[PDB]
Amino acid sequence: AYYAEIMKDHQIENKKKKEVDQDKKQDQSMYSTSFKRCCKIMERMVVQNDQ
Amino acid sequence: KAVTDMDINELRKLMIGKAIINSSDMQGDLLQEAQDVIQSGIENNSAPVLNIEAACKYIKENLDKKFGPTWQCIIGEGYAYDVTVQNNTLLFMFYNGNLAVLIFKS
Amino acid sequence: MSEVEDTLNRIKTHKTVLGYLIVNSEGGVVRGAFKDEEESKNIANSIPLLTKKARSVVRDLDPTNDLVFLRIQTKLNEIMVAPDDEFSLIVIQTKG
Amino acid sequence: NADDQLKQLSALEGANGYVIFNESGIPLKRHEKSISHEKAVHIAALVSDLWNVSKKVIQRDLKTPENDIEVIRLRTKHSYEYIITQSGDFTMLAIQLCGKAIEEAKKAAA
Amino acid sequence: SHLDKVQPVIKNSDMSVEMQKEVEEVAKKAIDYCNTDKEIATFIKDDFRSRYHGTWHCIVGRNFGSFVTFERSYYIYLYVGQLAILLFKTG
Amino acid sequence: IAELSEHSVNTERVKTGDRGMSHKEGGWPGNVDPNEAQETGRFKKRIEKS
Amino acid sequence: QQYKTFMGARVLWPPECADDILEGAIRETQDALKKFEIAREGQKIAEHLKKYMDDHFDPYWHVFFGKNFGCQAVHNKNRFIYFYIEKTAFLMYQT
Amino acid sequence: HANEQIIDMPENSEMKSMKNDAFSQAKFAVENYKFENKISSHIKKFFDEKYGPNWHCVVGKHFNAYVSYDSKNFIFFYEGQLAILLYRKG
Repeated sequence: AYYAEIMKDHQIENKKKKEVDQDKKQDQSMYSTSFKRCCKIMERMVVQNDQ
Repeated sequence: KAVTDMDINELRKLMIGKAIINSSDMQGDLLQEAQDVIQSGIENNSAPVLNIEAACKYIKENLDKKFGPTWQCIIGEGYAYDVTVQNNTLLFMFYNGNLAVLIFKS
Repeated sequence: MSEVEDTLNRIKTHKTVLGYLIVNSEGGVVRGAFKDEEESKNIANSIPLLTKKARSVVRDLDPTNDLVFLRIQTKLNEIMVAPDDEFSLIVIQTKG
Repeated sequence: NADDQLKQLSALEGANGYVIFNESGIPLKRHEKSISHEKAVHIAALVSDLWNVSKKVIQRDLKTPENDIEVIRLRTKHSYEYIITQSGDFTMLAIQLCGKAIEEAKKAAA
Repeated sequence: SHLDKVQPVIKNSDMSVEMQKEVEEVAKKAIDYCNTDKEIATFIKDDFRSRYHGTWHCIVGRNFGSFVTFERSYYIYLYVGQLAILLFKTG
Repeated sequence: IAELSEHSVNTERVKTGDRGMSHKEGGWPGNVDPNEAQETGRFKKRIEKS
Repeated sequence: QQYKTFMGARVLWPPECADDILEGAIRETQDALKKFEIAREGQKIAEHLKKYMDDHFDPYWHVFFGKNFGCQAVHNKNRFIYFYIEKTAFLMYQT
Repeated sequence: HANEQIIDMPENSEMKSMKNDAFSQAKFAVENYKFENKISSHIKKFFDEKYGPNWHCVVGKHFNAYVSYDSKNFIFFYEGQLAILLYRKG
């Protein structure tokens, strides 16, 4: 909350990443760029445990 | 610079006299009265180190004389509560950094 | 795309992995690839509360620093979770 | 003898801090670099809850009888890594960094 | 054996020894039943409201402080690990 | 007219104690004081004795 | 100030009212309250009691029951009844 | 905030002095004395002095009441949180 009021105070470089997302309802919803990182990290860490 | 330069330890240090309201079940005019009294109240008896008992001795007595007889006020770093209150008798405003102020009238 | 939907298929096919389950930010099942449904329903409800509770732990100590990856390790199983704001990926890998 | 391990833990590459807890919640021993008693009381309340919650949930809400948690590894932004183990009654929370953050910490020291 | 470990401690208990003993069990039962702190507060109030009637207010957390107006001989303040179960009835 | 007499009756107001307690400190035992350094320092030395 | 328990009710022990008018009164309230509840439809049960007093005893009874109130009233010799039941306190005085 | 009152006072024939002194006294009586019984002792004593005896008043935060009164002497108003009731009979 406190941080939200500081951004309002100082509107200098307003936070991007606008909520357009992927959407499409069904048949591959988002599953795309922040989540890709989480998928890639998960793969490696699954391998790590077996190796 | 701006938000990127600003770290938590810089943000807290930069500004202590900021004010931020979360909830507000109480009426618009009665908040203006209480908000001024609690801010001035805590800073007075903040002392060398913040006496959390001392803060809520002052706020309790002030809000008993100002409005009604059975007024209950608790402040803390962090906590969970469920509290049955009368209609338009409750304000929840936290002070900057690590101070959460719940005031209500039972 | 082949790239998310293939990597997710690859980690499932990978040996000694019980199943990968995507949780929605509102504690909902997007994809759930376990054997028995009771486990998948149980994992769908229980684990995303642990990750939110475990997010508040790292957050209290430093409210700039957010959870990137949580790994619990049980006696028989491991439980690995990669949380994001839109979705959370969960896996159960048996220890070698 | 029981102090030398605290000295042995800072010696491991990446290790910033450690904090040990009783079954109670009191911190037994902490590092001097991580805050003493102030943070050690704070960091106990979170992990003791996080542990007892997770300990509980795996035995009930996963419906797996006899499967107690051994380790918890909270990996974060920057390069922090909060490792929680349990030997007998007592528990502890080590904090390591990575090559990038270790190098940053060595440059800050320099 | 976790019930022997927690060993709930009672700093301030302005209440009869019989009613105090009941709070210890409920306090232990609340924590091992509940998944988060918000649920602990809710379980305590609801359990006491059923046993003894009226208007309870329950607060629990890591670090807080408490000046309050309560029904005399209905106020207990117990801390367990790092959780301070504070319940008080008002008229 | 019937001879009148006045009697006042008020409903028993439940007694309202006021008390102010901080929980900023961590969870110790009772016998041990959290502020006092001695009390804590000994209790830590009692745990390390296994 | 010293209360007392008689006929399953908590009355001011020095019974201001005559002990016949008091006994019949308390018993009617307990048999009224067994039907209508104070919490829901609390206005009705007062008006039932008020009319009952005027029938069996002298007229112009005033009836006042609440969980919390405080009154000083002028009444006739031996025509003042003040009793608690569970938590609710029932006042009434003839004029 | 006194949303619903019941005013059954004379008003006509300059008897507004006997309605206005209900709202006026109540405010002065409540803030000073701060005790439910002692309010009902103050308001009654005043209204007896000015407009002759046989007034009964009952002051409570929460109460039920059905009563007989003298037509155009009964007023029921909320002074702040508190709920004051006064009326003549006899």
